[PDB]
Amino acid sequence: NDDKLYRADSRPPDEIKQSGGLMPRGQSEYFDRGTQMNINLYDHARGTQTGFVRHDDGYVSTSISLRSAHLVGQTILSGHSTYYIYVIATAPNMFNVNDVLGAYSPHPDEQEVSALGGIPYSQIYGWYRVHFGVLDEQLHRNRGYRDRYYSNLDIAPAADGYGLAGFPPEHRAWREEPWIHHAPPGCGNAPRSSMSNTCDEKTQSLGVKFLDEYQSKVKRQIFSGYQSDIDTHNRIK
Amino acid sequence: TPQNITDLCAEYHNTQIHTLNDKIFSYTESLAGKREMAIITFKNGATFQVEVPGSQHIDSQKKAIERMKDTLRIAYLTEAKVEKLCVWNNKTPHAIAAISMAN
Amino acid sequence: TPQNITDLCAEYHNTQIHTLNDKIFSYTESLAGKREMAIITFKNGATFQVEVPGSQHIDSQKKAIERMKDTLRIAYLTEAKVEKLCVWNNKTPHAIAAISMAN
Amino acid sequence: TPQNITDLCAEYHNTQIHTLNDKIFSYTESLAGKREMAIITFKNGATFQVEVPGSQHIDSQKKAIERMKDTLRIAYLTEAKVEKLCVWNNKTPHAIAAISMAN
Amino acid sequence: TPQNITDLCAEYHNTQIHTLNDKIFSYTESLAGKREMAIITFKNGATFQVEVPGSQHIDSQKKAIERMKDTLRIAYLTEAKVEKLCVWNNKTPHAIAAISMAN
Amino acid sequence: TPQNITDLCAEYHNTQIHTLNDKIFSYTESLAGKREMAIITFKNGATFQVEVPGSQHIDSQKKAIERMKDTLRIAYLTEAKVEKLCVWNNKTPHAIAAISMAN
Ligand SMILES: OC[C@H]1O[C@@H](O)[C@H](O)[C@@H](O)[C@H]1O
Ligand SMILES: OC[C@H]1O[C@@H](O)[C@H](O)[C@@H](O)[C@H]1O
Ligand SMILES: OC[C@H]1O[C@@H](O)[C@H](O)[C@@H](O)[C@H]1O
Ligand SMILES: OC[C@H]1O[C@@H](O)[C@H](O)[C@@H](O)[C@H]1O
Ligand SMILES: OC[C@H]1O[C@@H](O)[C@H](O)[C@@H](O)[C@H]1O
Ligand SMILES: OC[C@H]1O[C@@H](O)[C@H](O)[C@@H](O)[C@H]1O
Ligand code: NA
Ligand code: NA
Repeated sequence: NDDKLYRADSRPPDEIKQSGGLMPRGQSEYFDRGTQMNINLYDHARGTQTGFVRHDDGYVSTSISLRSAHLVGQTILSGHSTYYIYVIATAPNMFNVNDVLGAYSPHPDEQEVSALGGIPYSQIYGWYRVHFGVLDEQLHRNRGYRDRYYSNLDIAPAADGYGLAGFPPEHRAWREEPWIHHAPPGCGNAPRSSMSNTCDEKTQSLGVKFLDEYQSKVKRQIFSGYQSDIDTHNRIK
Repeated sequence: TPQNITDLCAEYHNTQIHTLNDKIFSYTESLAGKREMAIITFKNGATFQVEVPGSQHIDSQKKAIERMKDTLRIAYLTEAKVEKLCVWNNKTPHAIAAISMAN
Repeated sequence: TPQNITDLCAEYHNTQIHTLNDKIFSYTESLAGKREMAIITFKNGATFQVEVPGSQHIDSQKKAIERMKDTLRIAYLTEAKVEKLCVWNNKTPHAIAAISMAN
Repeated sequence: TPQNITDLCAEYHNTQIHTLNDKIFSYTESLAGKREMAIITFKNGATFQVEVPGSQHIDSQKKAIERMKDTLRIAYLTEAKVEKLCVWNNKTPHAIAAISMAN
Repeated sequence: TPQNITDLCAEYHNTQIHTLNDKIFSYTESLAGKREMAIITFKNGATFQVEVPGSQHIDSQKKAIERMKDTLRIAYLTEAKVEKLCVWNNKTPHAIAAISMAN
Repeated sequence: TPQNITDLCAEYHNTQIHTLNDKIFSYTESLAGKREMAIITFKNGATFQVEVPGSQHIDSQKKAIERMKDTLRIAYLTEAKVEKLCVWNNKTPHAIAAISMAN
């Protein structure tokens, strides 16, 4: 559906465009491989929100309303005389943190939805300028956005997120439902969970695979658009 | 002069409208001799061709056949929703005469 | 030599500007004989054609007609905002002479 | 008239289907004289060519060869999953006759 | 043989370089007779044309004019940063001879 | 028949391979008379041309030159990683004969 998410951010639109979207900490451009960064949802969600809205450990966090994100912006981005609230389409690169982390979601209060790999430019509907706390209610539409594509998508089911949850191996989550049935190798009661680092590795590789497959979908939509000008008749006469 | 695909389709003998309101499920393309054509399917199983250029086409159609094959390829790849096809139904599979995309 | 679409439009009899400032709602394409054309609509219901090549076109227009059909297809698929159309208004639907797109 | 690539492939001597269900790993393109061709590989090591136009091609194939090289380039860049290739297996590497892509 | 647009521009009388380092703000395209041309603008107000094919063009330029109009359209739509234009400055608006794009 | 760009390149005396494994940094395109050509650079400073069509090209190369210019434009815009170029090294800048792309 055409549900939107929202994120206060200090990085302006020109930088977003150069980076090809809203990037996790450490990532320069969206179409970088996942091996660049640590991809771990548990780690992402535990991060302190001091200076920036959570974007560590391979995910970028969003709020579920304009009001939520503005409020968060006034808490966190107190200090920037201008920041922006990015309006963001729902798509299956996006996980509901509280559903996936469940009873172990460290900030259940904040009802955060987080994007694995960051948010590609095409998935950004637009942005509001915030000058000295004052939202300007004139939205700037992003010409890179594709309404027909993203309106057809929703966030990921929690079931798609359990295996990527990213608890350390010794954590009791891997030994309880629902996660036990989605546990990576080496996590939970798989032999040598405490000694092996097999858990944290499979977590990483399952994360990188997910981003790979998702990057393929983005490329296919955007870069097909870019090639829809081709006329074969010109060249064959 | 027709203002939509339905009006256009009604001008021709042996044509029909299919309403699909869905993206193309599969795209096939051939350069084999005498079979230089395209085939598309929808998930409901409906199957359509762009005909091999032949003596049933006038010269002005030749460029448009090539255009249509372009359109279908890129429609497939962008997962564009096809609204309606106008097809000649005296061919198997049905031969595309026009396409409309919305939504 | 015109520096914008409005100045261009004013050089021709039987033309007018439509200001749309919107993406194309629907794109239609035909390879049927004598109807090798394209039709676009906007959500407000406005409807436009690229004319079938004919004797009202000089030779240099033929390539530009093909280009325009390309432009509209890719405009539709990228959801590009169209600013203005210059159209001949002695045709139904109105026939595109020029398009402008702006940030 | 075939309704899918498998039926199409079966109409020709010296052809076979490869089922890949994978994106193209590499795309190569040449304008060197007598080697105006394209080569693609998949990660499993399979390698395919679009043949240099030659006397084994009829005139109607010439445009389709050009189209196929377009299709492979775009497929490569969009990371589209290729379902099946129909190839002539009396060439090394195997020569593409048809391609199919499916959701 | 020039290795960049600046060196290329210097080979021609009545040319100059504009450095823009910005995306195209507007793209206009016309198929009206005797005005089969393109116009682009930048946000700073600078305005450029691709000339109507004419007797000042040699035959080898004809294909390149068509290519240039393609390039500008796709540059506009992808919001690609244009680095420099080489233009003839004995035309109004200035006529594009070459374009360069860089990150 | 070569199965990769390296084998292809080795069939010609005046050619060599460059290994770049990088996206194109800049793309330049010209319609100026006698310089209807394209130039690309990489961030390491390497510079390559697609030659102006000339009498050193056979007829089958003409279409491939046009294809190559297409490929480079779209490669630039999609930031596709170029693996290797095969180039003629009796020109300055070196003239592209083939390109290979893999991630
Ligand atoms: O000329 C053959 C075709 O080549 C494409 O790359 C271009 O974008 C089209 O507009 C058409 O010109
Ligand atoms: O123009 C193409 C059409 O030509 C008709 O004469 C024929 O009956 C149709 O089946 C279709 O082939
Ligand atoms: O150049 C195309 C135009 O030609 C005119 O003569 C005609 O009155 C217009 O309706 C349009 O067809
Ligand atoms: O149409 C082209 C085909 O022609 C066949 O005769 C040949 O066996 C194939 O290798 C392929 O070249
Ligand atoms: O070839 C294109 C150029 O041709 C020249 O003769 C003319 O002075 C320029 O203004 C431009 O038209
Ligand atoms: O086929 C193209 C090549 O032709 C050769 O004769 C020449 O040495 C090269 O510079 C290149 O132009
Ligand atoms: Na959505
Ligand atoms: Na060599």
